[PDB]
This record gives sequence, C-alpha cells and structure tokens, in this order.
Amino acid sequence: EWNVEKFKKDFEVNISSLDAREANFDLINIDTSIANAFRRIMISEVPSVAAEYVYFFNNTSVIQDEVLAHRIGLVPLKVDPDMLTWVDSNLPDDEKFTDENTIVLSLNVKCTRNPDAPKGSTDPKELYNNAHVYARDLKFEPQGRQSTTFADCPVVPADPDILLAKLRPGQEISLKAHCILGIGGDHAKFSPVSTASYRLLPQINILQPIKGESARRFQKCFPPGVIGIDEGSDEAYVKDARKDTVSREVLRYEEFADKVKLGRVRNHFIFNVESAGAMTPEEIFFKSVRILKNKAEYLKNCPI
Amino acid sequence: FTREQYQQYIYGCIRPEDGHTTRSKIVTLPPTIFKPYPLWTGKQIITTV
Amino acid sequence: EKIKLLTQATSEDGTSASFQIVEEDHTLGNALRYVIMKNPDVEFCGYSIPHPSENLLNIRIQTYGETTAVDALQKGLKDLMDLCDVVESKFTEKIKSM
Amino acid sequence: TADFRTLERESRFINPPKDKSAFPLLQEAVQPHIGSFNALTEGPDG
Amino acid sequence: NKMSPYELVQHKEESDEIGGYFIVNGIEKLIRMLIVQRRNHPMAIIRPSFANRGASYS
Amino acid sequence: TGQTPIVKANLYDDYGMDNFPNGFNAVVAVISYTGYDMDDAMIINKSADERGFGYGTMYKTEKVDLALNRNRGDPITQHFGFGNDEWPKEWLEKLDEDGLPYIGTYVEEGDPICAYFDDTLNKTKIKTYHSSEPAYIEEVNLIGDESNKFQELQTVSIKYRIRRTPQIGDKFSSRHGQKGVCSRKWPTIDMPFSETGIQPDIIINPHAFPSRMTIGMFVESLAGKAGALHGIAQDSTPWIFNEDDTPADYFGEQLAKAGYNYHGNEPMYSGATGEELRADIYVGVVY
Amino acid sequence: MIVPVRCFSCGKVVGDKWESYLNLLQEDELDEGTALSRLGLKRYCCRRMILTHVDLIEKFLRYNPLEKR
Amino acid sequence: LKYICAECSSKLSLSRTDAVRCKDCGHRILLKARTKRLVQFEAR
Ligand SMILES: [Zn+2]
Ligand SMILES: [Zn+2]
Repeated sequence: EWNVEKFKKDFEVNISSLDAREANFDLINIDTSIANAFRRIMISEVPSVAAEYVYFFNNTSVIQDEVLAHRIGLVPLKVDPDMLTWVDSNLPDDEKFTDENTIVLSLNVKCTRNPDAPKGSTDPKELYNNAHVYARDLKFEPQGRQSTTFADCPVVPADPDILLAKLRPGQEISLKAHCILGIGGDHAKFSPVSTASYRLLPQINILQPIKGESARRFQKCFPPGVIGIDEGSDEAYVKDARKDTVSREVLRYEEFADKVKLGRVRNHFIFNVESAGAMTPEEIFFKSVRILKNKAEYLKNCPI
Repeated sequence: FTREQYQQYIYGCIRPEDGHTTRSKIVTLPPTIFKPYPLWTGKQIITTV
Repeated sequence: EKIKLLTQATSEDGTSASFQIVEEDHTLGNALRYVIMKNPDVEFCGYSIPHPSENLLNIRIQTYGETTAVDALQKGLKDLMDLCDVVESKFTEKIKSM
Repeated sequence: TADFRTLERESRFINPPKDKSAFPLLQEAVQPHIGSFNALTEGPDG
Repeated sequence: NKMSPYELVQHKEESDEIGGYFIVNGIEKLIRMLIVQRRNHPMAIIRPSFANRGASYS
Repeated sequence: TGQTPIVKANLYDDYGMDNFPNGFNAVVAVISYTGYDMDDAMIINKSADERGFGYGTMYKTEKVDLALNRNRGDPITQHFGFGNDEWPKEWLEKLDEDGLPYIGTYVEEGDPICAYFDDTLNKTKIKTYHSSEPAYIEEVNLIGDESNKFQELQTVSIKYRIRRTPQIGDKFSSRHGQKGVCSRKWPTIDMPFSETGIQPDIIINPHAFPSRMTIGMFVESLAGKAGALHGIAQDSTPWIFNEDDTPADYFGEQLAKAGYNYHGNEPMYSGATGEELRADIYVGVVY
Repeated sequence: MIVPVRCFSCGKVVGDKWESYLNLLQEDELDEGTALSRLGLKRYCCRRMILTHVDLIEKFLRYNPLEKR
Repeated sequence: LKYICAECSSKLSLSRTDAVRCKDCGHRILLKARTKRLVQFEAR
C-alpha cells in the first residue's frame, strides 16, 4: 500500500555542501520517476533572463552580427527572475516590451590606436585602446519605473570577464539588447544551471573477506576514500560509498571476480546542481519542485 | 518486467485511440511469476502485443 | 483545451478512458503514471507520446470498477501535488539546519 | 604523445615571422608548380 | 615572390599562403599535372592496335 | 568556431593545419538510445547547437554590371542612383541615396539590391535578389574601370552572407568515413547522461561499426577522452603501435589513472525514464 | 574563431577563461593539465574547450580595412 | 563620407559623374562603408 504519510516517513534529504554556485545534496527513498522529473525541470523549465533581441546600430568589427548577437544571448545575467513578468508574443513591438517585462542593455565601444604604446610592443591592451570587449561593457540602462526597484541591485552579468569581441582601431560596436524571460526548452541560454544531474549511490558488496596482502591491491583499485582496512583485524571494508566513480577496475583482475560485486542503491540519489550565476542552486531546486506541483495543479483545475 | 514496466511498454506501442488495438481496451495477461512479487517475462510482452 | 478526454478511446462505463495533454513531455507523464499506479483500483495505466516533434502526451487509465477513470486522474494529480509538498518541506528543514 | 603548440600557435597569429615562413614543408608541396613556371624565365640558357 | 609572412599579410594575401595557381577573370584556375611516358627511354610495347596499321603488322 | 583535434598526426602541426581548423571535438556516445540513427543517421544534442555547436555561414558574391549592352564610347544610358520620377519610397529602407544597399541589411526574396536610373526609358529600375534563401549584405565594392578617360561607375560587387545553422538532414562525418545526415536535434533533458554530469552531443549507432570495420574511431574515442582529461595531445600517425603494445592498452591505462574505466565506458542513465542503463555506455571525444 | 561562451555539452561558462589560461601557461609555467584544473574546469567536456581552442580571430584581425598600413 | 579606399584606407565621398578613384592614390576599388542604421537580430 502507498500513502503520502508512508512516503513522508521514508523520504529524507541529506545535504552535503553549499556554495553560491554549487550545491551537493541527496534524496533518499524517492522514485527514479520523480528524481528525473526534478532534473528535467532544472534544465528545461525553470525561468531565467537572457538577451534575445539585439539591435545593432553599427558593427564594423570582424565578428559578424548574428554571431556577436548569439554571444550576448549566452552571457548569464545576474538578475532575479522574479522581478519581471512574461511577454506576450502576439502583441506588436510597440506594446510588447514594457518595463515590467524587459531589461535593456547597451554596448557602445569604439577602438582607437594608443600612441603612447612602447616601441615593439605586442600586447594589444597597450598597443590599442578598448581592444577587447568584455561582458562588463554591457551597460545596464533602467527605463521607466525600474530605475527604483533595480537601484538596489543593477543588472551586472554573472561572469564579467566573458570576452565578447575583439577590436582594431577604426572599428566599433554599438547595440541595444532587450532581455526577457524564457525556459530552457526554448533555447539553451535560458537554462540557469551549468549542469543538474544525479548519480545513484554505488553499493560495493564485499562477499568474501579480503584479509592479507590482497587488501592493499583491493584498496588501490578504487578512489582513495572508498575502501579502508580495519584495525582490529586486517580486513578491507567500505569507508564511504559516495567517493567512488564506478570504474569497475576490480573486474579486470581475476582475483576479485568472486570476492566483490558492484551493485547500485536504487533510490539514493546524489544531485549536483551548479548554478550559472543568476540564482542560488538552493533556489533552482526549490523552484523545480514548485513547478511540478503547479504543473499537476493546473491539470487538476482545467476542465476535461 | 514488473507491473509498472509491463503496462508501460504495452501502451507505449499500442495506443488505442489511434486504432492500433482491436478491442478499444488493452487486455493483459497474468504474470509469469506470482510470488514473491509479480514479474512478466519479455516473451509475454510480445504475446500481448 | 489543456486536458482533453479522447472520446474515441473512452468507455461508456467510465472505467477506461484516454487523455490527451498538450505541451507535456516525459516530465509530468512519467511522474503522473507512477503516482496513480500506486492506486489499488487502477488496472492499467501508461503514458505515450504520439511523436516527439509534436508537444503532445497521451495517458491511458483503466480501472477495475467502483471509480471512473477521470476520478483516478484527479486522485493521481492530488497525490503528485502532495508528494511535491513533502520534498519541499524536508529540503527546507535541512537547509535551515545546514 | 604529440603536443598542442599553444603559446606558439598563438604568438604566430599575433605577429607573423619577419624572416622566412614557418611550416616550410607546406611550401614544398607546390614546388612542382612554382619551380616549373620559374624554369620558363630563369635558369641555364635564359 | 620573396615576401615574408608578415609582408604577405600587409599585402592582404594570407600569412602562410602557398601559390601555385593562376587568377583568370577573378577565378583561381590551376593547370593539372598529367602522368605520361618517360622521356628518352625506348620501351618495348605490345598493343593489338599496332596490327591495325595495315596488313602484316604485328 | 573550429577546434584543433585531440587526436592528430605529427604531420598535422607540420603543415600548419592549425591555421585552418576544419571541425570540432564532440562528445560522442556509441549507443542505441534514440531510434533515429540506425542506417547512417545521427543526432545532435539540441542545446549543443543552441550554443553554437557546428555553426557556420556561407558567403556568396555576385557582380552587378551595368555596362554589358553597349560598345565603343556610346553614352551610358544607365546610371547608379535615383532619378526624378515618381519611384516608390518603399525602397529607401534597403537602398542608400546612391542606389547601393546598406551594409548589414536583411534581404529576402523580392527585395531590391541596387537602384539605377535609365535614360532610354526615363525610369528608375531596381535589380532584385533572385534567391529564395535570405541573406545579409556584408560588403559592397566599387569596381572602377581603368581607362585614359575617366568614367562613372558601371560595375558594383555585392557580397552576401547566409546563416547556415546546422539543420537536420545536414551531413556530418568523423575522420574515419562515418558519414550521415542529422535526424532530430534531440533535447538535453531527453538525452542520456553520465555520472559525471555531461551529456553526449553526438550519438552514433553501434551498428555503423561492424559492417564498416572502422576500429580507428573506437580508438580515437579512448585517445580523445584520455587526452582531454590530462590536457595532452596524442600523436596518431600510423604504425607507432605494434601488435604487442595495443593502443587499447596504451589509452586504457591513461583512463585508469584518471579514475575512468579502462575500456572507455561510462555508467549512463536514460533521460526519458531516468533509469540505470544495463551496460556501461561507450563514450569519449572524437573530432 | 573567438573563444566559445558556454561550452557545448553541459553549459558551463567557459568564455571568460581563455585569457586566464594563456596567463597560466606563459607567466605561471604550468602544463595544460594543471592549468585546466586551476581554472575550475573539471568535466572533460569543459576541458576540451580551452585545451583545443584555436583563437583564430587574431589572424582575422590583421586585415583591418579601416586603417592605413 | 560613405566610401573607403581599398588600398590606403582613406575615407572619401563620390559625387555625380565623378571618377571612381581615391583622391590620395590612384586606386580604382572603393569599399562602401557601414553607416549607422538599425538592424534587428534575434539572439539565437
Ligand atoms: Zn561542459
Ligand atoms: Zn587611395
């Protein structure tokens, strides 16, 4: 029999680490059907803000315009996706981009030759002026009422050293960029996650005891934190079944084809969520279980 | 194949609303192994296909 | 027009019925299939995509009786809601302790 | 093993050699074309 | 002819640009190589079409 | 964006082929997972070339010559630019005041590419874009005629660029004769994924190997993956290996020192059902 | 041509790591294996972006039609 | 100024019935320079 209180007893979360970008945590006694449903939302269906419409006024640089527009779209933008709503595509361009739907970014950079460069120089940062265009040169321009709600936090890119273009004197780039929401099923630039995936917990099952000098070679055929030898008797045991990459190195040696088997704990998942910069990995997983709850809630209320 | 797997492979290939079935209701078979838990052999997938 | 009962596949008794959900992938269809196969009245259940290039999703529910196939779908959507409400709480209880 | 010749591939992109060209083995691939037209004008007997 | 790969860039060509080809009407043409009988060596040849020079030809 | 290969001969860096990159290293899984890649076909990760995987352009140049219908000093009846007639103001958008198009403008079929005023008809005719695939105008040259008497322009060379994003049905290939069109840009959440977290951006069928016997692609997968882990390139000029030192043993012991499998395999999961697959899937990068 | 933002397999931001890599190969005399590990590139799909980038834009940029030579 | 000499890269203009040559060197190929105009792209 299954019940929502039977699941509430057996499920628990075992969080390993936190960081501003990466979170390592565990889900115990949950199905593969649900644990896949969480990582399929974190890649595809959790919103993020990225540049979609780029408005070139002048581009005399070497990299052409649709490629340089494509690179601005791949720049992660450190902005909270809750601060602005969705666009309506059927509206015309006069009425579609409002200040509650759209953040404006501008890039105005001109390159000129530096006459104060030393003789025989090779470094283009000294031989030229504004020779490299970075992601921090995308200046935020608040329009309308978002000069107050973004005065506490401007729209800076999450990685300000992203090299957008390279220029030589005489050349320039001048553009505007309207960045909106979107999901990772639309384009890859809206996925707020570097990677989000699980590995199941390996289960190293020592069948027969490996006492003796074969316990230094059985220990060698794993990552170093996986197998330790016992002190009271010389005996290899499992210290941590998490640290192993499942390499099956013991199956190459005919000595260990009877004494160990490599299974897998079928419900102990290890999520590894790495944020692209816009949100915390705490918040992406928290949204992804809220998206699946609202997704079933939408079908529950729609008429059949 | 367990019961969730067994009924997933049949509806993934039959799909009665496109008229591949001839009964308007997917019929199944009893499992090969009853105890300890039900399992269907993969011979029996193509039997009910 | 999100959920739609396929009239050519339903039964007159209401025990057997197919459903067609627009713009849903394996994400919801596999999770909803697992939760309602936990119901001790569902006889048959499974999901199917007619073609991957079209954002459609069919789901069969057949039951033994004493419940219609729509009433099984409403229970499985309620219990997939509550399953996402306990993985939300215990992830919050462990991120507050940390 | 081979090697990625980075910091040499990159330096040769920045400033090309003011002396003779790198990769001389590529210039020997067209010497049956280049040196054949050079025999029409130069060499013994004009 | 004797340009450095620096000087081939400043004359717009390409750095490690190998020549070999003619430019004709803006199109880069190339006369191919033909493999052909060796010079100055008499090679004994059997061909049935040597018999078709008339009568009694071997 | 080309790349230099992990697995390359020593003659590659000797002919300067780094000056001319002809491809890209791709995480290639040899797996039957999809159903769309059997005979010769192959799939790409959808979010791979939403990021620019294998993107390329095409440049096409046509010469607009206005002086091929006359001879021997007769006066030119066709001048570039606009005239004084009532010509429609619709094509100020694509064209400049001199009857030449702007740089960077998007031109589909039916749009004008140049305007010229005529004298025997006293009307501004435009020449239009006679191609059904849309382009962008990259550069406009002015080919002036060389003569002792100086002449108004009659020849203009216009170059287009066409975005060839890799659609499905485009042929990719390996360096071992494994050609095949693309079937479907398979979405990232539907692709298989390893324990390391990566996903293969190319799937090739394992049935393209037994009849073809391209074992050089199996060993480029080991040599490619064992080189990206340690940050080294391996020479692959032929007959550097004997029958006693097999490269399955050479590149196998490099993958064991990194912590990966000796035989080049990785434990992978399904993207659809999320289950552990049966056998460890054979992956690695090839060019 | 120029360094790819956001590598092709997982989606890790990679395009900010080209100028640091050439700094960590020339000034800090490291091999390519240590320099890819110090920049935070652990997965081998991320490692083959900065290891095998040609950076061919520097050969393009010496043809500047907007300045005398 | 809407044109660039292909040889000496000096920017120039070109009036009606005017000879196609740079005013600083006798070079017959002019490059049409890029004037500031809106070109709308979708960053994809
Ligand atoms: Zn990656
Ligand atoms: Zn000039």
